[PDB]
Amino acid sequence: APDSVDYRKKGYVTPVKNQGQCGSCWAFSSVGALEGQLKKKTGKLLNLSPQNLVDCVSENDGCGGGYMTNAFQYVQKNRGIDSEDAYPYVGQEESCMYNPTGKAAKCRGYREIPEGNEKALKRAVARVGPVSVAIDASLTSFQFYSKGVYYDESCNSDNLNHAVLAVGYGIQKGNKHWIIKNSWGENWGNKGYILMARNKNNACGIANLASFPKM
Amino acid sequence: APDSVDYRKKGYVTPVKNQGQCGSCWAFSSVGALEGQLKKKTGKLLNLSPQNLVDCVSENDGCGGGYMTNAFQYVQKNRGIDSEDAYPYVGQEESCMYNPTGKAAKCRGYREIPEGNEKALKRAVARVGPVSVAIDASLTSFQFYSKGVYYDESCNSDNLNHAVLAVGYGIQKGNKHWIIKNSWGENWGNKGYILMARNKNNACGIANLASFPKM
Ligand SMILES: *C(=C)CNC(=O)[C@H](CC(C)C)N[C@@H](c1ccc(-c2ccc(S(C)(=O)=O)cc2)cc1)C(F)(F)F
Ligand SMILES: *C(=C)CNC(=O)[C@H](CC(C)C)N[C@@H](c1ccc(-c2ccc(S(C)(=O)=O)cc2)cc1)C(F)(F)F
Ligand SMILES: [Ca+2]
Ligand SMILES: [Cl-]
Ligand SMILES: [Cl-]
Repeated sequence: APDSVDYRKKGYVTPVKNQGQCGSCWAFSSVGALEGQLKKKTGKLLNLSPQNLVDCVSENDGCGGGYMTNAFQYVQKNRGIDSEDAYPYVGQEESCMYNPTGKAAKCRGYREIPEGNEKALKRAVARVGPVSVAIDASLTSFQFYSKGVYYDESCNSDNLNHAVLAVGYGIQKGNKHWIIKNSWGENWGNKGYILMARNKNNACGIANLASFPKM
Repeated sequence: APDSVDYRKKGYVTPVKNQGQCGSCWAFSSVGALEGQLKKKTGKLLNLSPQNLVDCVSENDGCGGGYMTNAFQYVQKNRGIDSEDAYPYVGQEESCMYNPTGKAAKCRGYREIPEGNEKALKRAVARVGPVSVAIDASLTSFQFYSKGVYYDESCNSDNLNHAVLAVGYGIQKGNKHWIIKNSWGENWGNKGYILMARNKNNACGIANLASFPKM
């Protein structure tokens, strides 16, 4: 695979969003990955609806949390997901108001990356586009991350608690990284982004629960 | 729906198992629901493999716990689940060893019972067959149950932690119940079974995360 990949340069990534007070990271991560595959397959970049997933993926717990795999499975079973424009983000779980008329993307399944394999995750990002990942974002250092290749000895590879999107990889000042899009608004981190350490023993559990949707 | 039903009498329930020191209750629960539908579809009762689920259902956590819907989705995506004889129970998680030659049943999706709805669980047990259900099995009273209709007010319907199989319902001396098959061996409770309070405000959360497979 190439030495560096950055899908923001290819126009596969929408602006950084802000989940606000809802534990909907899983929904933003899932929509990011679907947006990337829709740009790859059609040429068009569009914002899809995280609210649609928050209110309608009965396997997840809405603002209480959830997994990206369950979201891809709902879009597949549902035969579609709405655009953000047809089903806006409000930040609170409400009843399911899916509108078929506004469906803007579909899902034919998902693929998972081999557990804990960052070489396999690198190949996937290069071959597919953005991939949904889970990580330990619990440490205070992550929360107050600012710039640089994030790395902290404390990170627990098996306390996965947040969902984000890997949109590329590379190296900065000698340190290999993953380019991660968060859902904490543009004021967090590096304009909403964080470079997390790569090939540093699966730092933060970045390659433990990575998946992407099929289209 | 009839007043009373018991699938044990119709030949739809296999013998009681023992999960051992592995938190695979979800797998036993999932396979029990699949066994019931297989019997109804083919007229044959046989043991399906919970181990195939523990080892292969990547959405769950093996012996660490899981959900039943993930299990039915795996059998759907994989085009099959193996018999017990083709994939025996070992009680520890191991790598996937699914064998297509040993396939004993298929699944075309699942249906979830609406949350907290005992009347809907009741209808499903009557017209579909055994249903997988989740409950709070954390109290000492549940652990030590021997006979009668189990009812306890400190059972927290918001603390679901164990998965079992609703194989019927009825009434015992004016107490309506649910006939439940557990995965704690043939000595726990009443030969492996517990009668749990029915129509008593969703006791133990019996109707909070119930579902069954389509075949
Ligand atoms: C995002 C801001 C919050 N983090 C998560 O949602 C996180 C993401 C993972 C690690 C990719 N997942 C959390 C989580 C919380 C609740 C649930 C959940 C799923 C189903 C049900 S149910 C079947 O009873 O309706 C209840 C709760 C799953 C995942 C985490 F706790 F971190 F695991
Ligand atoms: C049975 C003896 C143990 N109980 C359960 O498995 C229980 C059953 C429900 C209430 C029907 N579910 C537990 C559970 C524990 C862990 C997980 C889980 C799923 C996926 C992952 S992952 C995505 O990181 O691979 C981690 C953990 C699900 C369910 C319970 F905690 F009770 F919810
Ligand atoms: Ca699922
Ligand atoms: Cl590399
Ligand atoms: Cl009744």
